[PDB]
Amino acid sequence: RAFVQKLTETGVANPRMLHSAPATGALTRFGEGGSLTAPD
Amino acid sequence: MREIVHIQGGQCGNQIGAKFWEVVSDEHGIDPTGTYHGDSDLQLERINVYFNEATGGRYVPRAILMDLEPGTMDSVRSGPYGQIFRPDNFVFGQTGAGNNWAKGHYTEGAELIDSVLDVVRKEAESCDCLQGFQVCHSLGGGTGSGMGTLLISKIREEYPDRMMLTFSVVPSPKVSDTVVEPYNATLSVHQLVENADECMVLDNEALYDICFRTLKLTTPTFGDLNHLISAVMSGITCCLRFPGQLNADLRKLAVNLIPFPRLHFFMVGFTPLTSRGSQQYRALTVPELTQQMWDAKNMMCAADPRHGRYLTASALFRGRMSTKEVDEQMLNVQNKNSSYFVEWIPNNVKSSVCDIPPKGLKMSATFIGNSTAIQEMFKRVSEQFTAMFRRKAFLHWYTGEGMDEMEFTEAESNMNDLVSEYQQYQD
Amino acid sequence: QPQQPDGAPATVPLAQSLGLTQDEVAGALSHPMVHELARSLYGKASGATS
Amino acid sequence: MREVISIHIGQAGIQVGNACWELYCLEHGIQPDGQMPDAFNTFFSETGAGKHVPRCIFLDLEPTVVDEVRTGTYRQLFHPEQLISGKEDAANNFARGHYTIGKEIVDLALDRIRKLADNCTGLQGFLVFNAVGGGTGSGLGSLLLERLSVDYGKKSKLGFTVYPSPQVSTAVVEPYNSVLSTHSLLEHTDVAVMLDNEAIYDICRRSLDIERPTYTNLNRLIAQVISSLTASLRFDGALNVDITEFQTNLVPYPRIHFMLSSYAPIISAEKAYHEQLSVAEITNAAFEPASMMVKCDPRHGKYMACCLMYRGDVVPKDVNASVATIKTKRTIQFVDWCPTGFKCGINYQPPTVVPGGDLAKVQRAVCMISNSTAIGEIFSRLDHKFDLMYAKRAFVHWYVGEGMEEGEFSEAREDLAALEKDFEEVGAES
Amino acid sequence: YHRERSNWETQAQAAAREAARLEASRTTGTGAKRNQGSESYNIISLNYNNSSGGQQLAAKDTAVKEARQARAVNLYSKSHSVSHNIITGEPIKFPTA
Ligand SMILES: Nc1nc2c(ncn2[C@@H]2O[C@H](COP(=O)(O)OP(=O)(O)OP(=O)(O)O)[C@@H](O)[C@H]2O)c(=O)[nH]1
Ligand SMILES: Nc1nc2c(ncn2[C@@H]2O[C@H](COP(=O)(O)OP(=O)(O)O)[C@@H](O)[C@H]2O)c(=O)[nH]1
Ligand SMILES: [Mg+2]
Repeated sequence: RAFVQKLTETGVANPRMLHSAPATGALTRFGEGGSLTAPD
Repeated sequence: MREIVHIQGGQCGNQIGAKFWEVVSDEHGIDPTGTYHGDSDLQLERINVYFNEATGGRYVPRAILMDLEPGTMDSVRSGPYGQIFRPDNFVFGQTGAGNNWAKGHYTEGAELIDSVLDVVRKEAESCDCLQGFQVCHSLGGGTGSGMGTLLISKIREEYPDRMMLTFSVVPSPKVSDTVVEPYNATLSVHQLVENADECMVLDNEALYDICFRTLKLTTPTFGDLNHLISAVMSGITCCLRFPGQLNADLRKLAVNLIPFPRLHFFMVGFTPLTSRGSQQYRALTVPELTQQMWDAKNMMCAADPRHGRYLTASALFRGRMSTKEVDEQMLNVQNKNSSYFVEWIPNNVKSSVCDIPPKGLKMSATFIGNSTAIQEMFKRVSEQFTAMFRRKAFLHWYTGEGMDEMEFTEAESNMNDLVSEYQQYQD
Repeated sequence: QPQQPDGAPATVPLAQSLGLTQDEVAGALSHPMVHELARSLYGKASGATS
Repeated sequence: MREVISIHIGQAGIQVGNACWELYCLEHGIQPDGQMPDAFNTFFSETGAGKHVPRCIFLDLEPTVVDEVRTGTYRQLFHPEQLISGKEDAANNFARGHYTIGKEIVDLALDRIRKLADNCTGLQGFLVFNAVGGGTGSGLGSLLLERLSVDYGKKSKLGFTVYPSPQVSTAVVEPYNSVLSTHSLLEHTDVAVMLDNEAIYDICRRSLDIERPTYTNLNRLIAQVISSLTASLRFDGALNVDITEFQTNLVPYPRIHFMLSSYAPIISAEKAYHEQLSVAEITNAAFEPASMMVKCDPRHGKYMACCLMYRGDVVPKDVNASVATIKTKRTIQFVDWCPTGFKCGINYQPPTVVPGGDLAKVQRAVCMISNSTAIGEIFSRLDHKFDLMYAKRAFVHWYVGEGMEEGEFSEAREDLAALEKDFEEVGAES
Repeated sequence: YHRERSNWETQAQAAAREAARLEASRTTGTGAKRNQGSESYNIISLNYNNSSGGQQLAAKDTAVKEARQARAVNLYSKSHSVSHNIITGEPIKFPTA
């Protein structure tokens, strides 16, 4: 169950973007409008 | 793959529902955080009946919590097994019904019913199949009584071919924490008799009597009363969640218990209740559970089973046991006192066996009784209603919210019509 | 989980028990065959564990 | 959120309000300056950082009591312009507080109420405190309840009014201001809680063993009645009974809205000697006729409805049993049409004790508010003294010349005649 | 950046304070004060709870057992007069298992 769950939650549709596998993003946050990124 | 959607209403339903989800989560091995840490493979096989799969392996209950004042949801969210519930299901009012059946039905219920219907449509349409709907509420109150009965009206109009199992706690003769229980209960039953497919009748005085005379508790609390309800509520769904030699859904218990559409008020009881002193001397055996099953003290209704004949009955045994003495024991009670059973229905009792007993018990059984003795608890509600309706007591509060005095009479007439067809089968 | 017998050997973990390399354990999910396995596991919604 | 706004009118209102808000501070740990060292939201609104101000106004025509609060032990607690004063008092006249001198001050009162109503998120009711004996509590109290009904429709109002005693009175125009104030609170005040002065003097004499009780000692335990009534809102309880719970469950008829008051455990600090009373004994004490806050015997009348407010460690079983034992008692008689009229409000915080107060620490307490037909003799006793003075037209020229017309005195009297009439026939068996 | 960072910090601090007080009320037992059972043992299955109340209940049960053992010793000792079984010559001992 953990095996299948981990493979399903790490699975991706396009195989060529898997090369990055071997900061969160704005749309994950959906808030902190003026606080996206930081100075310096 | 077939599921039950649970709806809790008001002060009573939220506390009863929180104890109900305390037991079935312990049965299926979900910790208060949410992760499955059970130690049985059969627990995980049927999770989808009561829990949704979430990310990270978490399970959230398929429950809708609704009320009209936010006091309950401060208490429910703060308790053990309390953070597993979805906050989107936490739909709340602000005014509070205040023990008024008309306030929850027409005035402030109406703005909240459109909100509670969207989350039911969100939860029922999210699955593949529905076994039915399970609701626990009160009749003497106002928050779960007036608002709950309109919810049953709209959900039956939208989903007409699905089961409706209601655990309604009725006003009590011995105890009474309110003044307008006969007003709210008579209006609730008049809305419930045509809409609810089946009904479990509960009361506080029978639960207090079980905790006192049978379970030997010196100072029982509402938590003790809600635990007896929770064991029975999980006992109805025993064959759904777990395999067995006999399988029975809510429709299996529906078809064997109502000869006619209007006789859908049952009385329930949980069998293996014993004080701590005599547990080692008592031999937990199928004749012992059957003896306590038909006993009048084990019933969780105000109706005395010796006064009225049982029309139909159901026994839901849990645990590894032989069906022969299961069948023979209910055969024995049909022949020992045949006057307590109806004559024109043969094989009055339905039996089903589940092979997974509850936690900490080797054997258990849940009893469902369709009895004509349940007319007597509705008469006392009707007797107290006619005590105050003839002098128009507390009626100006009800007519303020927009309900006329006319539909108190069809509420009165259908209460008297419901009991009148009960005595015609007792003879 | 059954309790281990007394005088247990205290067995070594699986990865370098069976001899996995650092490249394999780093790129276990990056292999195309593992990606196809994950795609089929996603496709089998509830029958993946069957 | 659950918020309540109380209004205190007249000399009795402010001095009760000094005593009641004294108890509300120590219940929530509020220091006298107004700084703590989520339950506080029902009575205190936090302003800025750490400053909590009461949700009440103190309006009085006489400036000699409001400045005592302004220089007393709670100067920093109240908002500086939340307390309303006047240049001259009504001087025991209902006509002055209603028409001539009450009109200029009442417009400033609604401005404070409207700003308090806008600040609170959800307002649940009004607790009005006034004395019908004096001019300011009667006249300005009647006008404030007149404007609050039109401005805030269908919102609940709780009336804690001090009626004159049959025996002990402090003024000769006590029945005149009481009769006229009764007409205003009949159709405007949703709940009237009966309070009497020397009935509490009897309670302090025989239970608190205070040989020389004062008005401050009277006001301390009448504050405990208000706190035990509102304790469901402030703290979590087994069976919460809100304000809107209370109206629809205690008044059977729209004009029968008068209820009695009783607080069950009353023991002095020395009189306790480390003992506790069970639930059944204090429930028997609440229905004891001499333990009530007004001088009416319930044996003559019959209990139309009842309400029990329990505090502290009370299990739900014995309070249900204590209801059953009271019902089987023959001395307490109930009306025939109401089979079950009791209530259970079980909060799980014991009532606190103020430092230096007469009341001792108790684990459990009962606040008993009950509708009964025994109030008919309460209105008849004020009617008996009023008819003696009105037949000779004594103490009337002050009322007539101050704007008020003569013919409305009979209009207020005939309403008490109707209020005496329907008390007899509703309690009559059918 | 300071302005909206302070705004989001106030929002998250309020949310975290609410979550922390709910978690504290959960772990101290104040939450669901309506629903805990008396005597700290499971009503349906006669088994001790996994809490300190259950541990103290087990301790009280052991103390009651010890007191009953003492009373049984007293009754046996002053029921038998001699250190000898009357029928068969045998030692007299307090029966335990
Ligand atoms: N129980 C109690 N009664 C009080 C208290 N203070 C005043 N009273 C009552 O009030 C009556 C005196 O009339 P008041 O209502 O105080 O007069 P007022 O409100 O100042 O009105 P004006 O004199 O016209 O300004 C007395 O008979 C008392 O019964 C108090 O602190 N406790
Ligand atoms: N078994 C049980 N009964 C309850 C509980 N809470 C309230 N009741 C009963 O319900 C009646 C009043 O219900 P009420 O609080 O008005 O329900 P509401 O409509 O949601 O406000 C009382 O007589 C109680 O005996 C509970 O947690 N468990
Ligand atoms: Mg004055």
